[PDB]
Amino acid sequence: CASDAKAYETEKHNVWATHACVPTDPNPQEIHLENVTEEFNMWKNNMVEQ
Amino acid sequence: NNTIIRFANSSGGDLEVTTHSFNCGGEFFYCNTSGLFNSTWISNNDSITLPCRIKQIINMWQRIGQCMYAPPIQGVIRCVSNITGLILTRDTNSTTETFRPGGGDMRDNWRSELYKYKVVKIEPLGVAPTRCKRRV
Amino acid sequence: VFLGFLGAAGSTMGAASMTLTVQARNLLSGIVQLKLTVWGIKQLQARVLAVERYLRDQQLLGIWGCSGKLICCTNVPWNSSWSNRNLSEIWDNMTWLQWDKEISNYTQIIYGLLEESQNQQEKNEQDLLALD
Amino acid sequence: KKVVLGKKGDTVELTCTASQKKSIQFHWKNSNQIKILGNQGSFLTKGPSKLNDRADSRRSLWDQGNFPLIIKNLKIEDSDTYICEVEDQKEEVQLLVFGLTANSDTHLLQGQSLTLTLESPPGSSPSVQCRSPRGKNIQGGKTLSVSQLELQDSGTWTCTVLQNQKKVEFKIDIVVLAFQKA
Repeated sequence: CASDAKAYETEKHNVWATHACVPTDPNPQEIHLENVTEEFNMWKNNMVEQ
Repeated sequence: NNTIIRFANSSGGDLEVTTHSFNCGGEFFYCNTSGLFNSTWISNNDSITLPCRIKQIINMWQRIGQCMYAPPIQGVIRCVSNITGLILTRDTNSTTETFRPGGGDMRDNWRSELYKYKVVKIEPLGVAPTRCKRRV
Repeated sequence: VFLGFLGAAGSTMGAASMTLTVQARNLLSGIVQLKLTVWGIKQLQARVLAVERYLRDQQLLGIWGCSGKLICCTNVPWNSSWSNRNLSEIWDNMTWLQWDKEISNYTQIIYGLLEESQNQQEKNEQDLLALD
Repeated sequence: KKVVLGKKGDTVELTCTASQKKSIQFHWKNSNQIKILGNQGSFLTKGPSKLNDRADSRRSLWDQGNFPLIIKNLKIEDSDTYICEVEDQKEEVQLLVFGLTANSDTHLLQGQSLTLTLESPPGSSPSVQCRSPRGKNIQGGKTLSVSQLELQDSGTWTCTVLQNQKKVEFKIDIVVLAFQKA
C-alpha cells in the first residue's frame, strides 16, 4: 500500500478503509529515462487484478 | 517541621475507588478502609476489623461496555497478602493538610515497580580521531 | 557525480560500471520500518523475500572466490561461442540490458565454470605451496 | 473567552472536547484552581469545590472525546470562569447565572404594580427586557417595575436577559383578579 500522510490525521476511527498503511514520502521522486522505450499493455496489467 | 497531618477516607462516589478492591482466589472483595485511614499527627492485641462486601459482577480497568461474571468458589476462603505500598492523594492551606487514598488507573501498580528499570537502544557504530593513515 | 538509483541504467556497460554501488545499496535497501489484517503478513512475506532474494546470489559470489564484489576477475577464459564481439563492440557500444539479451542463453553454462574450475584448482595448490 | 448564561435553579452543560474520539485524562477547575471534577481512568472524581454535590459529567460521552461539566440546581455564586484541562490544553468558559423573581408570589389586582428583580453575579451589568401577554414592554437592568397592571397582563410574561452578546429567557406567570367590565 501507501496512502498519503495527512489522511491518517482525520482519524474518524478509520475512514473508508485505510489506516494500516505506510505514510508516503514528502518528496516522491521520479526520473525521466532518455533513450528508453518499451511496450505498455493495459489489458494484461495485473496491477488491476490485485 | 511545623505542620499537621490528617488522614481520612476517600470522597465516596464509585464503589471501586471508594472501597478497597483486591484479588483473593477468584472472589472480589470491597472493604471499608475507613478503619485504617482515620488518624492524625501533631506539629512536631490490638487489631483492626475491616468490613468487606462481595460482588460477582465487576468492571476491571474501568473498561465500560463489557462485564465478567466470576463463578462462586466452594468452601471457606482465606487469602493472605502484605500491604507494601499506598496510593495517597494530597487534598486555608498553611498548617493542616488532609490526605486520602485513591486509585482508578491500574498503571500505578505497574509503575510502582517498574521505576527501577529503563530501556535503552545500543548504537554499536562510532568514530573517533586517531593518528593513522591507511596503506594499500 | 551522484546520479541516483539506476541512474546509469541508460548508458554503456563501461559507463554504468562507474556507479554500481549507488544501485547496490538498494538491492537490499533495509529500513522500511486487531491482529493479522491485510498487509499484516504481506509486509512480512515481502521483507523476507527481499532477504532471501539477496543472499541467494550473494552466496554464489561467496563461492566464486571474490567477496569483494561489484567486480572481480577469474582464471576462466571466455569461450568465443558466447557472443563473439570485440570489446569496443561490447563495452563501448552496448547497455547491460542489451548484453543480457544475448548472453542470457549461456547463463548456467558459464556458471558451471565459475562455480568450479578456479575454486577447485586455486586450492590444493596453495596447500602445496604451504608445504614449506 | 466563551460565555454561557445559566438560570438560577436550572441545569447547565459546559462542554469540553478533545482532538480524538477516545476517553483521556480531563479535569475541570475554576478561576482559583479549585478542582471541580475530572476522571481517573474511567472513574469520576469530584474535587473540594462548592459545586461538589451538584456537579457531574456524562461518562457515556468520554469514549467520544467529550468531557462535559454538568451543574444542576444552579446558584448565582456558581458564576465563575471554568477551565477544562485536556491533552495539555485549556478550554476556558465564563458561566454567568441569573435569577428573575416577581416581588409577589400572590395574585395581583388590576391597577396594582408588578416589580421584577434580577439576581445577578458580582461584576455583571446585564440589560433586561420583559413583555406581558398583552404586549406591554418594560426594560431595565436590576429592577423592572410596571406601575399599573391591566387584566390583559394576566398570564405568562417573557423576560430576556442580555449579557456579553448572549441572552437567556425567563418565563414568569402572573395572576391577577379584575372585573370583566368597566
